[PDB]
Amino acid sequence: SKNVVIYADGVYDMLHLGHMKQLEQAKKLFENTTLIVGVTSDNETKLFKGQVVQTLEERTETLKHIRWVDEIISPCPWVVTPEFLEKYKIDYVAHDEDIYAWLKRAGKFKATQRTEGVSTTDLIVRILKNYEDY
Amino acid sequence: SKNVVIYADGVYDMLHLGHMKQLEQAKKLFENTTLIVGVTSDNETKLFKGQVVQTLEERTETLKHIRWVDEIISPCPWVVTPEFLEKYKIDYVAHDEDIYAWLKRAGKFKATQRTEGVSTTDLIVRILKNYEDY
Ligand SMILES: NCc1ccc(N)nc1
Ligand SMILES: NCc1ccc(N)nc1
Repeated sequence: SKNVVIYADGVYDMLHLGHMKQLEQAKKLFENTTLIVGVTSDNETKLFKGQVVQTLEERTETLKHIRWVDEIISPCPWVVTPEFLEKYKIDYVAHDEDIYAWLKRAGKFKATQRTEGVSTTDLIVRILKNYEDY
Repeated sequence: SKNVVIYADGVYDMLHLGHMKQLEQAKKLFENTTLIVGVTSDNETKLFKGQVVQTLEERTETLKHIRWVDEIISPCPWVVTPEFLEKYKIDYVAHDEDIYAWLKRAGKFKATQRTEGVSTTDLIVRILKNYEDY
């Protein structure tokens, strides 16, 4: 019943049930937690991963309404470092290695799952069904 | 500092920042509240209002992750009645009259605002900008 600090980062563009379940899972890794959520910057996301619909301000403002989210770092650093974990006193990083090998060697890696098919892009397809024909 | 029970209902299809701000506003109408959120059924919504993308189960499961939501009635009745307020001991109904005249006569109506332009349908337009040309 000591409080465990969990860090989860991501883009969190067009937040959907998949993101929410993953956040829920991080929050509940232990009985008593503080879930810190990192939100990646627009430039770094675009340069290193892919396009983003929503600004950093929009993606962060949305996460503020999520029950599981206790603290937000926005923008977060694109790569997690041992110094960053010390600075914010982070006990574990939650993510669904090569990059993460050092986190697992330190015992600070907690896996979470993805929920496929519940995404924002998947919803528009359902709207189209009422039409897609000849 | 006595606890005030607030009821807000709606479709909550493809939940977005607009819905979240409105829920936040209901939750914070008084210092100490229980926010009950009613989620309208698929059939009644379709018959009386318009199309819906997500099932009742999907719309309800999403609201479960929202910080401001304390209790959910799913499905909720399509029309609020004085008997329903008694049954769930509801002090105020929060909504953004003809229909609601009786609620205001009873002192049980609290207005909230809408946030236009932050909707799910408005996000797809931004994606299209990268293309819309000749
Ligand atoms: N969603 C991918 C990703 C990339 C970098 C980072 N720091 N976090 C997440
Ligand atoms: N969103 C409109 C609406 C219709 C009926 C009801 N009970 N609540 C909301």
